[PDB]
Amino acid sequence: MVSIRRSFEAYVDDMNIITVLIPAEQKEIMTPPFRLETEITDFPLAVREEYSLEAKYKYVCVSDHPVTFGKIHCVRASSGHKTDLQIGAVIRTAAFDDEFYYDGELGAVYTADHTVFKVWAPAATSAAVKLSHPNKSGRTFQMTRLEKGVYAVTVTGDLHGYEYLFCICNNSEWMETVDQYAKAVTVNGEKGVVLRPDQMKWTAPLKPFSHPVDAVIYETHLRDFSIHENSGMINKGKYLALTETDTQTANGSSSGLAYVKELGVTHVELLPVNDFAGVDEEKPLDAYNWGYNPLHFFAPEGSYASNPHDPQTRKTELKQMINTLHQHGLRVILDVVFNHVYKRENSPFEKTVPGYFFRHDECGKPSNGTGVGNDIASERRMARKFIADCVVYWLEEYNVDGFRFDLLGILDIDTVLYMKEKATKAKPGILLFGEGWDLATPLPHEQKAALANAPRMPGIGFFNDMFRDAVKGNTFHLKATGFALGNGESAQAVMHGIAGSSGWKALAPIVPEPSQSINYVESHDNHTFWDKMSFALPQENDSRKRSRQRLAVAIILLAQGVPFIHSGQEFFRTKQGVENSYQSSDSINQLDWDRRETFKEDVHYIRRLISLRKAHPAFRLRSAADIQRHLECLTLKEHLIAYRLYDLDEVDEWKDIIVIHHASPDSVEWRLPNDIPYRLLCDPSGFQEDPTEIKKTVAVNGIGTVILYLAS
Ligand SMILES: OC[C@H]1O[C@@H]2O[C@H]3[C@H](O)[C@@H](O)[C@@H](O[C@H]4[C@H](O)[C@@H](O)[C@@H](O[C@H]5[C@H](O)[C@@H](O)[C@@H](O[C@H]6[C@H](O)[C@@H](O)[C@@H](O[C@H]7[C@H](O)[C@@H](O)[C@@H](O[C@H]1[C@H](O)[C@H]2O)O[C@@H]7CO)O[C@@H]6CO)O[C@@H]5CO)O[C@@H]4CO)O[C@@H]3CO
Ligand SMILES: [Ca+2]
Repeated sequence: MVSIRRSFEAYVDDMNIITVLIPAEQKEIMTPPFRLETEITDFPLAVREEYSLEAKYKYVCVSDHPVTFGKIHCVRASSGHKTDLQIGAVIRTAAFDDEFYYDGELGAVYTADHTVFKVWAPAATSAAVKLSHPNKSGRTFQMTRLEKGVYAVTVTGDLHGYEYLFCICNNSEWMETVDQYAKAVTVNGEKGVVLRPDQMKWTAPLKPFSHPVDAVIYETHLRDFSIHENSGMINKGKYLALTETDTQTANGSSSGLAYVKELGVTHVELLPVNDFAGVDEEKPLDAYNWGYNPLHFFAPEGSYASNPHDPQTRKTELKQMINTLHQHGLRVILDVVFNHVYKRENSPFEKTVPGYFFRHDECGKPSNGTGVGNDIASERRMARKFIADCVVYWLEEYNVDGFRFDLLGILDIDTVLYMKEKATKAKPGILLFGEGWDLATPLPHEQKAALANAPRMPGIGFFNDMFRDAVKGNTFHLKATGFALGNGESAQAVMHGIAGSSGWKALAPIVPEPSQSINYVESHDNHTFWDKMSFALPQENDSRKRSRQRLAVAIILLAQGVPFIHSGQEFFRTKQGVENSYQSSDSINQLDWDRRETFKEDVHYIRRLISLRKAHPAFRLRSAADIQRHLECLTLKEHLIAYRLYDLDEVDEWKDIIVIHHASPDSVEWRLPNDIPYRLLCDPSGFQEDPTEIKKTVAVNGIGTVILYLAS
């Protein structure tokens, strides 16, 4: 780790304060008065304070005129020595932000005639764009500094297909980096690429989605979803797999697009499709990764494309996949990672404006609330601009229908509300939700976009961890059990979740409205419900485990709120006991289409539960007030919960609906709240083809759900 030889050090830690560090053994030589020099500049520096450090003597100096960025500055000691004025913590100040905030567009602005290149590098002193092209002439042009610390250069000619990089000079060190706003990149994202608009046409217009509680989210990874040999899809592990119609397994069961459509899901949530690190796009089968290692936020991941070498190909295919899903009435949700980047030190952010895009602790070191190395400082104005810019771009360029914010809690509320405004204006009805876990990131608690602040973020949903653990059992204790696994201690919390988690008697609200409660019992994180239950219930047979998992599904799917289903959950997806499969092999992560065949009947139960929810608005009340007015608990025991939806005049096709969840293998009788004859729609055996009529009482045999309804 070599470096530029310097007499001593000097940094701009604030708009008008320069910190001078002098090596210990030079303390009596390199001494005050110090002066700031530049072009015509040469002013005095007042010493506000001075004190010794481990191996240096420090001076906190003050300048009369605020430092002017973009020009190389020199600080001179009385001894005559000099050093270049480097960048300090000044970059993270509100004053710096307000002085250089730029509201225009950044990146490569293409025209067949010419391309304008723009990059925000306020603390830099020089910048250039580096152009290269497969077997063609490479050229590097100096860029000019305009207002708001923006560097630009216009290159005449058609730059389509041209690769580009930015060279940014900070603290006299030039760094090469990919444009933060790169909309196309080379294999493995080594360089950005300029491409003319692909003229993609969206031919499947969708009306704005009605309301969150009307959705059914299906979480899937593009590789997992079709990589299995028996998947029935040609483009295994690629964007195009989901475009294949009427595919089926070897035995003839539905698979792929046809399958997802058949299940009745409304939104397909995809794990990260922006370019990420972790899979060598040159040898994709050699490694696996969920994709939570952000490299380029504005470009698609290359391992999911048929050809990662051709810049345009991945864009074409992701857009086709999305358009096709839309043709078949399916919407798309993008998992986005604006809480951190892969390898902060070599990131486009850090190489362009050192120390600006990442939060630091009170000691000046990069914070690590995300737990993976760095926290993007969303509150910095150009960061907020970036996240908002990115969200609107994926909506406009890729026509998606919503976003799942990975570690939403790391983002600040103002940024979230700022992007929400722009996002909903660009696409009414889109879903916006995420994991608002409270994390140790340097932000006042009321500013975190966490669950605890849900009241200030209307229109934003949160994964309901309370409802999740209430049903399944604590996810951080293998043996911990939930209601569905037989623990009566969580029955009340479960009832609360069934009511939308917007307040239940002595229980404080989890979220203000049900549209903000993302209800689920499984996701890509942690053990699958099946493996979790398997650890907590070591002595239970497969048949009973299956009834319990189907039971958890009924609870979630018949609960007020927004149902969320992990891909494969419908058929007891197992990961061989692996808790965190972020980099595990395909044998571990693949969607097992063989298992989907084996348990096609169970899958069918989930399908009927979804159809039930869709056919009856009683399960989809839009407000905590309506719920308070149509939902009531009739029984709450350790293994038995019964609730009913009433006064469904012009709400539901049915007059009254009773749902009973039983979490024990024994048999029991349950008295209805009246003597009117009801229809037995479902029981532990599953939905009944021709609903028989029962009266006053009903048998609840074993683990499962019994549904009764009264037509009007
Ligand atoms: O950080 C190490 C941690 O990493 C992995 O867990 C991830 C997880 O995959 C993410 O989903 C997310 O989790 C969220 C939860 O979803 C959310 O509910 C909440 O979690 C709270 C729990 O609900 C609550 O019960 C309690 O958890 C206790 C827990 O019962 C204790 O057992 C103990 O947990 C320790 C784990 O046993 C240990 O493995 C490790 O955790 C790993 C985890 O295994 C891995 O899958 O360390 C923890 C130490 O805390 O203590 C906790 C807390 O007292 O409280 C939590 C806190 O809200 O929030 C989390 C995120 O904070 O993120 C985790 C973290 O990476
Ligand atoms: Ca990649």
